[PDB]
Amino acid sequence: PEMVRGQVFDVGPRYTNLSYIGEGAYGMVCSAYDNVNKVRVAIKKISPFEHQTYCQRTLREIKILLRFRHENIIGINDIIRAPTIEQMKDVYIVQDLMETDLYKLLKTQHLSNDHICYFLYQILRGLKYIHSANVLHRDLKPSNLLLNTTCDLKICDFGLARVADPDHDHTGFLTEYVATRWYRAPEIMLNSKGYTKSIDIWSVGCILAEMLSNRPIFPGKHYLDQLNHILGILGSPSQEDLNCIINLKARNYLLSLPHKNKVPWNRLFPNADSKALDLLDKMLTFNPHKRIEVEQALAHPYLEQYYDPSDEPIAEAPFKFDMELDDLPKEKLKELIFEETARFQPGY
Amino acid sequence: GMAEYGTLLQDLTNNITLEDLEQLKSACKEDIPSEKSEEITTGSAWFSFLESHNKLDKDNLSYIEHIFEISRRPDLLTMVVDYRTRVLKISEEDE
Repeated sequence: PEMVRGQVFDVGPRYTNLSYIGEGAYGMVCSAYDNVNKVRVAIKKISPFEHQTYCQRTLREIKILLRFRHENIIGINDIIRAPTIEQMKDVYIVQDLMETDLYKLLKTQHLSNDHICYFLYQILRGLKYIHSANVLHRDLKPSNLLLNTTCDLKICDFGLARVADPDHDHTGFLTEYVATRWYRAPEIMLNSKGYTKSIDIWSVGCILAEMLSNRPIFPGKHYLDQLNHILGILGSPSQEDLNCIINLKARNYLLSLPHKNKVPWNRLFPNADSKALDLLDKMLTFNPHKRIEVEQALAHPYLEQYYDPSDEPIAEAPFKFDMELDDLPKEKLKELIFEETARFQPGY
Repeated sequence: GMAEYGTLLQDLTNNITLEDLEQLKSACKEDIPSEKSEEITTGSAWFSFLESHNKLDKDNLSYIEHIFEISRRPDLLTMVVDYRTRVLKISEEDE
């Protein structure tokens, strides 16, 4: 079995000549030479089976990306794991190698307006497909936007994704994941349910702002600070918007705050295309019900050079989970993952 | 100090309904498994339960801040953040 940094990375003989990329909670990433396709690929080793929520994330990502097929969404090429369920402790997910991501790129250079336009269009083109499937990504941010060397963009990281369901209350699944504070829509912070596709549009507005200035628009350090950063730019919510907050305690809190005037976008973004700012204004609307949705954002004047429904695929049908995964014990999730991954086995 | 902390727990309990409390209790249950079998009926009983399990004291606010965040209670959270600010300012007298 191949080894890297003294860890088993058992992907041979198909995948060889390993190179360590990086490490996270419960998973290390290597690149590898694929001896069948004659190209280098990315492989993430995941070791989730002792944690219910990691099993949830792993199963959600596998199921979704196996069903989805779109130029602006990362695929799954292959999955390696042990031939018996008992011996399965790790799962290796093989994906197209991508040289960089938007977060790294923004650390590296200021973008031309033509590149900002193109990247925004690709984000929304991918999101159009996702939303056409009735799925919410829920974790859109620059590091989850992969890029190659020729500006082709693919959305990744579908571990937090859910079928849209405004009526169903929380389980703490999304909440216990907090590296995404800066891109979280206000209704997620203020209400426990009622979320729609508009949560993803908010995150895209945050990404657009970040491309304009090479810095996060709302970089709060904690919960209250995060809300203050938003309100310090959008201004105090209106009465109509206070009525989006079902949470009476949250609503009283917002009403207690000192008045803040809206900051004009062109003050904050003095070099931005004025059409880009008009779009940004509609994506970062406090009221999630009035917020622009994906097809309308694509149809906005800022994206007029690209908007092309004849070259924007959508999902054949809504995506569904057979059963809710959130209440299943980790052992049952392990069985489902074994089943989901069976079609990739040599002896299948 | 102890007085400001007493006032904080009073302020919080004053703003926690019994309905509110069942929510705060649920958010704690995975972290402190004995919670169910303890018969917590008041806000002040909840805070006592947290103190006895080393999750709260006058200088240890981060867990109730965590619970208030996940429970979406910025109104309670802001009383805690303001208490921290106050305590820090008081300390500027004796340096």
